[PDB]
Amino acid sequence: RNTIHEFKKSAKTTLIKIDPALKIKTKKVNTADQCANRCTRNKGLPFTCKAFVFDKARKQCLWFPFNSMSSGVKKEFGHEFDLYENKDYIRNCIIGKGRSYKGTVSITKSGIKCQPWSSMIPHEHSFLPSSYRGKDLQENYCRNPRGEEGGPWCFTSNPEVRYEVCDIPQCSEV
Amino acid sequence: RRNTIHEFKKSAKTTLIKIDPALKIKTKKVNTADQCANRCTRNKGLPFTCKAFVFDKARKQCLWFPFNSMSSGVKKEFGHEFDLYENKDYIRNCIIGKGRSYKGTVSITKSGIKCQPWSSMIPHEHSFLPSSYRGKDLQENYCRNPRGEEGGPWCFTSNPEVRYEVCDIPQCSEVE
Repeated sequence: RNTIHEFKKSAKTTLIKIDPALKIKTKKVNTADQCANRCTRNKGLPFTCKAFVFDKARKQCLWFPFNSMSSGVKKEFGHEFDLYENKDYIRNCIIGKGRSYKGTVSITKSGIKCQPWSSMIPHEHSFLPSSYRGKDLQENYCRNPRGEEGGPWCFTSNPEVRYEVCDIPQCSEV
Repeated sequence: RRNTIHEFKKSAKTTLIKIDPALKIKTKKVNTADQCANRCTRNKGLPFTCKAFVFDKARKQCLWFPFNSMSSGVKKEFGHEFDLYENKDYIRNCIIGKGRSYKGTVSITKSGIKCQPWSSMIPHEHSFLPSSYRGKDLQENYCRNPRGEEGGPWCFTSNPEVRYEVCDIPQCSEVE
């Protein structure tokens, strides 16, 4: 029963533990799925498994008690790496205008699937990841790169509808 | 067509009734609740963001919704033939204050110990019966803070040696 799908994947990335206080359980393994379930089930791990980098080359897992947003770590490239962040630890509600939203919702308020940011079709635009470094304009996730009034949005996969806001809840709704 | 049903928090014998006559809904006769789930996760052919769905077992019908139990203008109701499945991307996964209202599904203590089900007395015997904390959602082995104590969500651990331990659930300030 694999669970990688409940992980937000960042291809060719990895985190750096430059603070020796939080650990990093490392282990030899065959597939990334194996890293997934061990993190999801939190088995043999002395902490809350929040993220995991699977080293494609040396074929092993790096179970982390933190993720790319933890105050202390840093993320870098490597074609041989794949980062997986447990979604329970990626905030799923927005605060304010959602400029910091790094969730994975990729459907607009009307239910239309979002167009990938790196794509110019069906809608040509200038919100390239390259122009909005730090904004995580990855995949087709709803984002608010310019932090505008309106909240997270995305260009839609429907040719007739250029963009639409997404239906992401404010954290302050009780 | 992978079964997406596990990415939903299930509340058995529960359905949602919309108090706001304007909330959208879409239904359809299917065969299994797995069908409701896959369609809800893919958001295929639904005119809103699918945040939850109810499977009517008596009619074998999916009721897809753009709201969940925590939405305003909606009410929970008991029902033998209904099961409620809530999409986890819409159940707040951080806590405001002490976490009294936390309804997420984290079931692991901050030390990595799997929680003990609330309705179980093994390994730890306790007086936290769900029935006496209605509205508290003491279901499964989810980390909860029924009495709203400082220190936030906690659970009885399945470690016979550790009676209970708090959970590692981030503040939405932003735990830092």
